[PDB]
Amino acid sequence: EIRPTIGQQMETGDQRFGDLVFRQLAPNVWQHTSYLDMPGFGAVASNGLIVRDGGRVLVVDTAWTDDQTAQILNWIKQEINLPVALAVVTHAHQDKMGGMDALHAAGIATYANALSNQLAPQEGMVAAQHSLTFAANGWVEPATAPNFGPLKVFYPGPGHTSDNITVGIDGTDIAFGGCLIKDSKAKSLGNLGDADTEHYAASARAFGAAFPKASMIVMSHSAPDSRAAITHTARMADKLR
Ligand SMILES: Cc1onc(-c2ccccc2)c1C(=O)N[C@H](C(=O)O)[C@@H]1N[C@@H](C(=O)O)C(C)(C)S1
Ligand SMILES: [Zn+2]
Ligand SMILES: [Zn+2]
Repeated sequence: EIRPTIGQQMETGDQRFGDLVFRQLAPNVWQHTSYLDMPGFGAVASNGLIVRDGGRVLVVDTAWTDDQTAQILNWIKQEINLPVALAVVTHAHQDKMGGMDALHAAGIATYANALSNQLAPQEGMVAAQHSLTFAANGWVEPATAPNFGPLKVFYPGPGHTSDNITVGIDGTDIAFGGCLIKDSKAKSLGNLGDADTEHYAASARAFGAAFPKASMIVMSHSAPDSRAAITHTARMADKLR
């Protein structure tokens, strides 16, 4: 088993599949986890989501690489055997967007914040094929998110990056904070190299307010947590200003 240097460990409830780990969170929601082996440091886990919506599946975030992302698609084919309608990626960094080419080879429509698509080439990423735009209060413009089923996309403001977005899963008590939110026991806010240290706290809190009844908070580098992950992230971010 994979014991990452950074990221949650495997526990009861986890399925190893290839180089990845999958965990069912709800009857129709699974967390995908993939690992980047960094030289001299060991594996860094990154999480995203798989959502069944009737006869189709929706994905939030790629794995770190194209091969890992193809493995996600193979797990979905094995375990669910329904087509992937679209994927939403939550900002233009490798943990979230490093597998875009596997999605595109598979014929899956991809969506990202317009700003993530504008940044991606500068980051050595491939842009998603469609751009999401957002209102002044952070809610996605619904015409840019056609047929998203239960995915409710919200741009909370700059934080981990200027383009980070978040996704609520309607019909469940789950919301996904991506790299913006760290868990309730975290000692750090992770990589702040692209962060907006003035606005981070307010953006973390805005994500909480967008999904006020979400009780299970999913994030990129820890196991799903309570709402304390939001409040503790904001308290850590208050110290950056
Ligand atoms: C590693 C890693 O190695 N190379 C890239 C990369 C490639 C192209 C563009 C940008 C980065 C990368 C990456 O994606 N790093 C992310 C980042 O910087 O935010 C990861 N999220 C952090 C967080 O959530 O705090 C983290 C400390 C877990 S690291
Ligand atoms: Zn990032
Ligand atoms: Zn990250």
